[PDB]
Amino acid sequence: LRSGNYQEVIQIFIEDNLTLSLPVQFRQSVLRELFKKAQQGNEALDEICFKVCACNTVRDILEGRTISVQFNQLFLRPNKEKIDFLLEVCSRSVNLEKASESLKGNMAAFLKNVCLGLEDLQYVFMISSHELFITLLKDEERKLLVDQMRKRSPRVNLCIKPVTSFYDIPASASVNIGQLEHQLILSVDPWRIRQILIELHGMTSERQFWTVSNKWEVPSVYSGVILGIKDNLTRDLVYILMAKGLHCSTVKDFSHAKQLFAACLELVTEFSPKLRQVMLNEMLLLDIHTHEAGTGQAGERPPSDLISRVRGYLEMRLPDIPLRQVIAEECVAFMLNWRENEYLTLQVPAFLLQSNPYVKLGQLLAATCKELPGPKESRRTAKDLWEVVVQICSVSSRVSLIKQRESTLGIMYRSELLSFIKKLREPLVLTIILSLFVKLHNVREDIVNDITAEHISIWPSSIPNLQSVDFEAVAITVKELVRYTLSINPNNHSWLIIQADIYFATNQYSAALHYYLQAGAVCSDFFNKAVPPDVYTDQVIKRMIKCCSLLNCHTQVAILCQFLREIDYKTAFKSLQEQNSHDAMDSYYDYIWDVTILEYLTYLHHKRGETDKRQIAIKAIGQTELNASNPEEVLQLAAQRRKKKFLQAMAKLYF
Amino acid sequence: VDCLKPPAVLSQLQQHLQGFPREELDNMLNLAVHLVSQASGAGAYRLLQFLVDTAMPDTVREACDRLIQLLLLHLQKLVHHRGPPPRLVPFLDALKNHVGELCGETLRLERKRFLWQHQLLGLLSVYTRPSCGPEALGHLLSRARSPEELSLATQLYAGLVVSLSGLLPLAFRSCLARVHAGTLQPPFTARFLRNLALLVGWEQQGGEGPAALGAHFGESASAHLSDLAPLLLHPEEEVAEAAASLLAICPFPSEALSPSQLLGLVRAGVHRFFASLRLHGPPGVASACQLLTRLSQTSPAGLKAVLQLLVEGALHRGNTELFGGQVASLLDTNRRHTAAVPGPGGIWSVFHAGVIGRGLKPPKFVQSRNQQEVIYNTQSLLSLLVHCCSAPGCGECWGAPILSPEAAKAVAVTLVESVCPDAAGAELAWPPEEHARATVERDLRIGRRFREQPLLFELLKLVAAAPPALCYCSVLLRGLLAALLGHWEASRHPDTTHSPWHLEASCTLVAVMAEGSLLPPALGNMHEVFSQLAPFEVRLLLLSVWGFLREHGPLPQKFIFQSERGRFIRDFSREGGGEGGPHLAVLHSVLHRNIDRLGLFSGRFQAP
Amino acid sequence: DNLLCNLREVQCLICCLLHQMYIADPNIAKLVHFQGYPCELLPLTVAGIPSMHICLDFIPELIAQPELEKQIFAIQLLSHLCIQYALPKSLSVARLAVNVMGTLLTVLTQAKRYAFFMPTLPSLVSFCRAFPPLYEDIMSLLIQIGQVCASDVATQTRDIDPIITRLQQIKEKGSMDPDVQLCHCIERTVIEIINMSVS
Amino acid sequence: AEMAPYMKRLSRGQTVEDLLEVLSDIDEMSRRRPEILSFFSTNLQRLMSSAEECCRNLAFSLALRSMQNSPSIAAAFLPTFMYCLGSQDFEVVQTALRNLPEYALLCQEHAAVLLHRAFLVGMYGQMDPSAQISEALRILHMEAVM
Repeated sequence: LRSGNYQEVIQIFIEDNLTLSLPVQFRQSVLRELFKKAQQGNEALDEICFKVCACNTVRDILEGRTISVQFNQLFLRPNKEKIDFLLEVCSRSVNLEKASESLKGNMAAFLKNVCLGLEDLQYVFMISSHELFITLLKDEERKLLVDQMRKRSPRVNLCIKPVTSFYDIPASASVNIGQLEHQLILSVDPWRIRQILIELHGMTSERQFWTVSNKWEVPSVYSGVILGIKDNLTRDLVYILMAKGLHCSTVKDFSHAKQLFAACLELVTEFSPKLRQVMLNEMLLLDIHTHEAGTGQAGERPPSDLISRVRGYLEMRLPDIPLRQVIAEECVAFMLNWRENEYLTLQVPAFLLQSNPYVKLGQLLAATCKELPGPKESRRTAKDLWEVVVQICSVSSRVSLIKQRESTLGIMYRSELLSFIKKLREPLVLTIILSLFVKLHNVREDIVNDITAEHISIWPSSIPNLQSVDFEAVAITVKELVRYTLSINPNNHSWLIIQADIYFATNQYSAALHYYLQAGAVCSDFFNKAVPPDVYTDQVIKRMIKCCSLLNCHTQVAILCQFLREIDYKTAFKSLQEQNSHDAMDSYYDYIWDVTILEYLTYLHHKRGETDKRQIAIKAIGQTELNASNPEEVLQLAAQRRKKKFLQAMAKLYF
Repeated sequence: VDCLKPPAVLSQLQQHLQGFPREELDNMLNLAVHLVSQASGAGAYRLLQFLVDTAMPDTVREACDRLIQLLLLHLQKLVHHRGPPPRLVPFLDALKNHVGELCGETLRLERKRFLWQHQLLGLLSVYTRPSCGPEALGHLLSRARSPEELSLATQLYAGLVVSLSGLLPLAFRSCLARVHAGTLQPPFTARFLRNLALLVGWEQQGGEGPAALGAHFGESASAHLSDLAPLLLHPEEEVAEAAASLLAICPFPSEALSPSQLLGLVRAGVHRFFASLRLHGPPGVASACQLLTRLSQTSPAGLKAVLQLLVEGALHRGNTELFGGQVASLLDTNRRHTAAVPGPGGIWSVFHAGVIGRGLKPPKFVQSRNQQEVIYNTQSLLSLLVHCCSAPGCGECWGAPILSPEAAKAVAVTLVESVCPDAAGAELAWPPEEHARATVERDLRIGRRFREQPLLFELLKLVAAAPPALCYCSVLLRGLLAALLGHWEASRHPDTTHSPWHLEASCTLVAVMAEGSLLPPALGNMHEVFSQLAPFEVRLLLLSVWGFLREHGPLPQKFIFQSERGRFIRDFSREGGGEGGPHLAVLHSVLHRNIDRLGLFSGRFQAP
Repeated sequence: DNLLCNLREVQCLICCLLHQMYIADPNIAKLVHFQGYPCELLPLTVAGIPSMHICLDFIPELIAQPELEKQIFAIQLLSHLCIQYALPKSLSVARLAVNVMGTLLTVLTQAKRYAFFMPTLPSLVSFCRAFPPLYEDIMSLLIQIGQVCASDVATQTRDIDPIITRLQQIKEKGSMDPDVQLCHCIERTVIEIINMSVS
Repeated sequence: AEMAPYMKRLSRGQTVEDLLEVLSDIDEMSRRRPEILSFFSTNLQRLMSSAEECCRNLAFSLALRSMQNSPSIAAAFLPTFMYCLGSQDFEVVQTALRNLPEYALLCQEHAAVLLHRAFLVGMYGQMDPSAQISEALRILHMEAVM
């Protein structure tokens, strides 16, 4: 080691594994110094560190001691060299002819357990083929082990080709036509679809095979223009490409949908500009879906060509082309999701704002989003968006906005508004929408329990024509909106707090506690850290206190009362007086660090003759950790660890 | 139905009357298929059954084959046409209720019948407006055993996806609803979970087949993780292991998991880990290990949750034994009252004044398991913890991944909480060694827990593998050192080997704090000579260790992150006394005093 | 067999004698039940000794004792008597027993809760069998005990963690935690109450 | 065929408005003709898990009406009812508890496991189903086992 002849150290260690002459602690110290040297520098020592670690591991195995942490660390990334060297050391150090059954069993078990620890299967087999492994293990147990490691990652072969009783038995023309229709239904490749339809129009006469499946559906806006094609084969081919591509897009089979739509676009370019533009719209919608389902939900930006195509579709104003409003919805959602606020708020033509309500809504959302640091125009845009939404969420003066869908006053229907937001995934936009709907939900009455939100201040505090607003529809809408947003990001603590607040206003306190604890768990890595005060404010803590009181978990109320900036003794003392507690009571006294609460508990149990619980409380007071005149850091740490333990107990209890 | 036995003898008569020309026979066949399609209302399943049995006089069987083919084609046209009112097919309306039996029949894998029954299942699923496709898929998944039978379900999905949508979420929801109710008994439950795991793994086995199918089994199963985690706790071990195999490979939802979902998954996972480690030993732990590794990788919250729950379960009263942890009365009394002597005055009094306590104490016999199985249970647990703690990830083939000091810090803080929750003196800075006389009860508790649970030392060296993390275990190290110092002060033997555990604990302690770079190499090697020393000498050496830690302190700010290897480094030379020369003087004097036995060990304590 | 043996004859003879002694002096019956005896003999003595209807008189006094064992014995004895003599006085004493159980559910600590409720929870099945009017009170008490014990389970780490099971079927039949054991006992007694009332 | 378009609307209903209106229509014609609810059973089964109070309550009422008319098909509702009791959505659990005694008397062979599940979710949850369990148990006992 002084001379750096590390290979000789490895050879001495391998030889010593047979004799056990060297001290174990000496070998461990040598390995530790080698690891220290490797960490300081000299990356060539990584080989040496592994080699001596493997030697020490083999020695410890033969001596019947635990495998080191460094061995498992080095076997996180197994290689050919590591495993073959380990097997070489094992074979050199075993000495089977001399070795006892004890050492043989130890080495056998060690190889068995190293085999279990290999994710890769080639390494398992190459250890299995080793002579030492075969000699030490019985063929039965070796076979069993390789069976287990093979079924760990079992390659499975499955038939993807659908069943087909496709045989000319008999060879009648009707049977041929029917099985061709079956093939057409099953087929998805446009070329084979064209072949099948060519053959079908071959042996038939004006059959109009677009009718072959009732499940082939096309939007009615396109049915008239498609069925107007003159040639029966071309009309049928266009209809089948339409239906199959739309269905594939529905079931997220986007590559096949792309093939079908590309074939249809190629076909209609010959003789139809209207169908060509329809095909262009369908390819644009399909491309949006591909991006949002593929490279989307990961943060990578879309290519500029798709953005330009979206803008081109938005700004085109051809009147003859039959247009589906869903494509415009998806385009506005695409722009909003990818933070194209500048285009929406500046570059949109005015006729699109006047005609399409979704584009107007997108412009409003983008404007109120980008203007948030600047309160001047943000306020104006907030009022505009508020007006638009309250018009959408109001009825014309019995009428219910949900039952009478058409009864709205806004630019479009409330259901349309909901379905548009369900296309939006951008966190800030959803935060804005949720803040607006929470503000709207709060002002129905002078309710004490008002739900909060991130941007509740920018909305106006007044409404013209209050009575027109159907607040039942507002409550339904905000519930769906909260559920959708949590389905987008379940770990958004603000939305979790909004959900908890909703559940609290509805007087279902178990769910409210569930979502409040979830919000706290998000911000603190399951309470391993302190929950931030901005999350667990005094108001949130008071709402959890009321949730616990209403569930008759009164000791939990007493514990939670300590979480406030100023500990609320009034509520704690009132709740501890209760005798219908539905929690563990005295099992929760370990989470009390305030000596005043424990003094009250002792007095209360003495007053009631509950001497056992009184002695538990007195023991709780008598902890030197809880002494009120201790240094403030010790008391803070005691409070913090009790906080963490109590909150994790509540987490386990409520979820 | 009444005409099922007559044909068995009347088939010859039927063929005899079937001498009509080919055109008339074909017209009769068309009329027959139309009639059976448009009329069969109640016993149509029995009709289909005996028809298939007669299809499998060879001419009768061939006629049955052609009729079945024509009927399949006619039903195909009947279901798929005109698109708009729906069309009524009484045959299929009769067959909907027999969907389970039909699924069972095609699952027997005959040479030619199963194809017809499968095609009929596809047609029936398309025909039914509340489509029985999800139900049929669920039946096939819950009943199939071999991949050949699972191919029936894949083929059915392939045939139905061209027309229907949403089959797999509905199938999984129905199957799981049946599972969580009393229905779908554990055989079929385990079959369903195994088949679903097979499909998910097949999908992740990214060949051309999954791409062609476009089923998204993993995506669909990812929606039902809350319905799958409780199955890990299922009493039937087949269900639990099938659930573990499915969850190990099932992708998590696209964005993330809610904290409730994450915690439920982690808790079920660690319970499954310990239960299957107890039951099957290390080989039955791979699925739970993989699931917990993925959960650790999901987010830092998931990492902290899985680490703390894993070690807390390991140190729990249950599962300690896995890791070498510790742990006619009046009639007879009347018999014993038979007076040996007549008594002082003919009246007998009992000899004793009473009984102390509740009589004799029970012996409290101890039990110890195999040491080899303890070693390899510890190996499985420690490999899982290393996988959870390791950074992602030829990249220096002879080297190893770096263990995350944040994961190791999580392990350290939960270790401290488990062992010494009452951390009043929890400063990382070490106090004067006189303070050890104030916290004697705490230190003895720590020492007793280290004695009872040998796993604690393994976890301590795991923590010490990541350098800055062992700083946070300072309270446990201090308490164990104080306990050992008290033991060596109170020791009356002249040799240290008479206290084998305390010698082993002192050696392991000095080795861990050297490996954690809380001690320099010189003071990190004294454990090699502990076994050759008297108790007061080893006590003096450990007091030198305490003095060094007073001077320098196990403070994580002393650790400098080295971006070259991505590891924290404690360089004692910059500390100004890193060699511990005042604390090395005691060690050198101890060597010199026992030079007769510690001469050859002088090389281990050289200055450079 | 448990019925056709010399042991059954001896039990009948002893029951006859004890019937005679209790008739001669009911204070002896009171003293014997304040001393208590193994609960395995409770159905035997209640069925075989007609004098035990007088035990309903001093059961309210026995319940008031500070010893936990005496209260446990009083509860079990009352359950067996209620199975035997279903009378309005029996119903009133059963109501008193359920009220006492609910009262000391909030007086006993965790260890005392385990010790008191493990033997006395099967007795609640008998009160349900004898008195359907007690269904509301007994189910409410069972819900309270189950919620308390679930909280206690959540307090500490557990080897089983019945909170996350949450959906088990009828788990028909070790050194486990007291809290998970008590949770399982609550589940089992609720199952027995339901099965009796549905079969 | 007469209620086939209604059922197609019911299956394809994504918004609360479409589902609510088709459910109200089906409610009307089932009050007129209870026998038709057999054609809707799967769809309304799926709708009892819906996270919308009006839709869920309407689906529950229609399912209970259908089972009242034809008690043989009550067992077909057991997995969805138990799923509703076992759902993570708390409002779904409360709705299922609200309708618990009626379904208990409609099933009566799986009422044991149904009430056991109700007690379990009331126990490890923080709700108090003692009233519903007690009423169901009382009426079922006095109807079935004395």
